[PDB]
Amino acid sequence: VRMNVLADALKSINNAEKRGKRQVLIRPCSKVIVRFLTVMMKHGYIGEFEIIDDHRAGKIVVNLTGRLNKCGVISPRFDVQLKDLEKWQNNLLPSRQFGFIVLTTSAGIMDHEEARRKHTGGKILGFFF
Amino acid sequence: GRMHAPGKGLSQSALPYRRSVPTWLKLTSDDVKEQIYKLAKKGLTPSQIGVILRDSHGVAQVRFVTGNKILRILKSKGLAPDLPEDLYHLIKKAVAVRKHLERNRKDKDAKFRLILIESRIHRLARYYKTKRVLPPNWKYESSTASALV
Amino acid sequence: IVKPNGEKPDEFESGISQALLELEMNSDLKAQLRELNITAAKEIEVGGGRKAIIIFVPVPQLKSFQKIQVRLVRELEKKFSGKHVVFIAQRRILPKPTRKSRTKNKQKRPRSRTLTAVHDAILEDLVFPSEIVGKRIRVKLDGSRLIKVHLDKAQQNNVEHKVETFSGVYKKLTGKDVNFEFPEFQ
Amino acid sequence: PLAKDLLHPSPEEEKRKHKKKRLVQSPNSYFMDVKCPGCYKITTVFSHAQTVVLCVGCSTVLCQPTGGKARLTEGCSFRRKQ
Amino acid sequence: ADIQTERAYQKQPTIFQNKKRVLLGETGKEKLPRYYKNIGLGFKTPKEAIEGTYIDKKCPFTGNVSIRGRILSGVVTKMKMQRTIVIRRDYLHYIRKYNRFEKRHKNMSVHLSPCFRDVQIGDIVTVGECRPLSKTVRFNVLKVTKAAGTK
RNA sequence: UAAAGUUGCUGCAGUUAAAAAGCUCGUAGUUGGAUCUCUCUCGGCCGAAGCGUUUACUUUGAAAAAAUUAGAGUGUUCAAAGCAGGCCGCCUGGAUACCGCAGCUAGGAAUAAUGGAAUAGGACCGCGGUUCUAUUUUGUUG
Ligand SMILES: [Mg+2]
Ligand SMILES: [Mg+2]
Ligand SMILES: [Mg+2]
Ligand SMILES: [Mg+2]
Ligand SMILES: [Mg+2]
Ligand SMILES: [Mg+2]
Ligand SMILES: [Mg+2]
Ligand SMILES: [Mg+2]
Ligand SMILES: [Mg+2]
Ligand SMILES: [Mg+2]
Ligand SMILES: [Mg+2]
Repeated sequence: VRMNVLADALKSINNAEKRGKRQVLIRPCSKVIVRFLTVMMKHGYIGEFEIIDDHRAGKIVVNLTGRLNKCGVISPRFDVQLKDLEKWQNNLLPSRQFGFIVLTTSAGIMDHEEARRKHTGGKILGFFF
Repeated sequence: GRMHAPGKGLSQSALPYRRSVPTWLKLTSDDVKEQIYKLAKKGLTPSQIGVILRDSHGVAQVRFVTGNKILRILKSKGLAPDLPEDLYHLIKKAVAVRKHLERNRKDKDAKFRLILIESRIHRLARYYKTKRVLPPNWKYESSTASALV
Repeated sequence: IVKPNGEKPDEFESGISQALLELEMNSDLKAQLRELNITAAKEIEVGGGRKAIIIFVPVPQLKSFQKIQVRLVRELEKKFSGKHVVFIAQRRILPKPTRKSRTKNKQKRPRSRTLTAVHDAILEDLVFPSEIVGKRIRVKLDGSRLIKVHLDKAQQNNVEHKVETFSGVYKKLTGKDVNFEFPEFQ
Repeated sequence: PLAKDLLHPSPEEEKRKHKKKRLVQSPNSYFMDVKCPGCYKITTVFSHAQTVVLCVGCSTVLCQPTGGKARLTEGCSFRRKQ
Repeated sequence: ADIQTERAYQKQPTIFQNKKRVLLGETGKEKLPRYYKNIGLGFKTPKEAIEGTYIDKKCPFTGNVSIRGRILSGVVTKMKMQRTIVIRRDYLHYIRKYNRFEKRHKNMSVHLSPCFRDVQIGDIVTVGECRPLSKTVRFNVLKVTKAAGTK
């Protein structure tokens, strides 16, 4: 059965971007998905998206700009401390000039640079570059 | 897909977006409640009550009109089945297959289907035990299966 | 007529109560508003130099209000000149349960008394003459949102001019930007 | 393909799609107002009715169950509600 | 409830029960005074222990035991011995090579006082460390909390 | 030991190179869909008290042998070392970090479990009752 809706959303947007499409629809949606899409927003990788309210679970129509190389999930959602963040970004990111690791800390959902700024660790969700 | 069959079908009801009662529906919540009560006295499960109300009396969702689901309505006033209707129907099916089997001993498809039905019955019974609908000592027995139904 | 929860009626509440009494004196629907009992009222600037009236109808009496809402609204529009009037039920948002709290709640917070549910019901009552056919939340590049509401066309005109009044009301009592449009068909 | 607006589906292809596969799922059924040949008074009937709907004000059978949409009795007229 | 079921006479050692009493003060029985102590760490004394009549020298409230050291919690799994039960403690053990946990458990035999009645298989017990009470018992049940779906 | 991504957690393979059980059911195990934005009392506005369901997680603080490792200073003639040394009696070291896991500690509340009313075996206000009981009574005694 379907588990970890975030993985399905990220796979759908990744496959749509590999195919060159300008919009992708993701279903089901979630608050975790929306926060991940917003952190992807603030760095210019995705573009504007819109939530459709079906009374069961919303859908998301995501506009796509060709700037997205990869976006994926890391399951299981392992706990990451400040010390191990360097190892995680060395493993996942393609460079130190660009790319982001997304994590849930008690401060919210954000990229690894903001987590370094706020001096908080958490649980890894995924990555995009 | 199906729990006990290879098939993976997509066939179900699609409730509409609007949760408001239609204007043409002149029935009140109390009228729907009394209709439900007398239908239960006639000896129908909540499923049949919903089908009859939808087909003849023009109500789409009883929960939509009365703000409450059918089984909760029946249990609230008192006349509700001792064990849940889906479990009852599963037990009835198992009893029927067993009755067919005891005379047709050579049937091997019936034995397999019976085992599948018993597995479904056990899963449902354990779920209902965890939700305290059934007493913890409640167990499925082939000898008393016909007695239960 | 007004029965505030805080039992501190004000000038505009008194005006609304006396207006409702005058309706109970010279409008065949008197027998309805003699039983009914509003709780609060407010006047808020909406568009440029325009204003709108919000009446905080009690929740258990909401449907009885909605029975004759159209007549009440038209009569108050006549009495108040160009002053749009909207009836919104008064709903309590219990605080979200937090690990740093106390005995304020010995029972779990009901889902009806929640911020999201309260806001949805507020919008539904705000557009009562129409029906919410659809809802679409758009998230902009700056992180801001926009709730675009698809209303029935059956009853367009009735609230077609009332556009930007619901938006101002919602921006006031909710703080969220909302736009209204009518789909071509369903 | 490529640049196809999923936000603004066209009504014809939205009806073309499966009921559960639309932007928002909308059932394909409806409620009908059925008038008997002789009885003056109408009855509310489900389009995909699974029960033999009897005239509440007579003995006439209004519709017969089928695989999909219920079959109205010959002569019994009907109008779509809403 | 008769409390004399052993070969020896059961009695709280601190209480003196043979104080001379004149016939003018012989209104039935003297209502034998009960010895009980308040164990610290913010644990309330059960009313049963105060108003009871059981004799239990291992009782944290009416016996000769001191609560000290570790305070733990468990789920009651078996109650087939006299005045002592078997509880289960579950935890996750981390494995660093895989960065992953594994579910582990260990049983513990803990003394249960007669002051805790209506203890069922499944409730939570807060136990506290004490001196060795038997070969395998080193804890005493200090608090009982019912299961999530009790009547 | 690395090379060995030829033990694969990172990170391997199973159509034909070695490889998916003949098929289904099924206990344990593993995984599991949306959804919910601190106060009343005590002591000098604070210090106190609970308890917010409990955590996991994350950050901090404390406690944690020396040697070894990392590392600061220091021309052993250089270096591996050592913990010495420097100035014309004085001057100055003998640092710091790290130390899984479990156990203590205090912030955060996203994520993930868990509960809170549906025989009302409900919350809050006042009521009334039932019972037992500690002391007020009160220069004193009594
Ligand atoms: Mg299966
Ligand atoms: Mg090797
Ligand atoms: Mg290598
Ligand atoms: Mg190989
Ligand atoms: Mg081969
Ligand atoms: Mg095979
Ligand atoms: Mg299993
Ligand atoms: Mg989930
Ligand atoms: Mg050391
Ligand atoms: Mg060294
Ligand atoms: Mg530690």
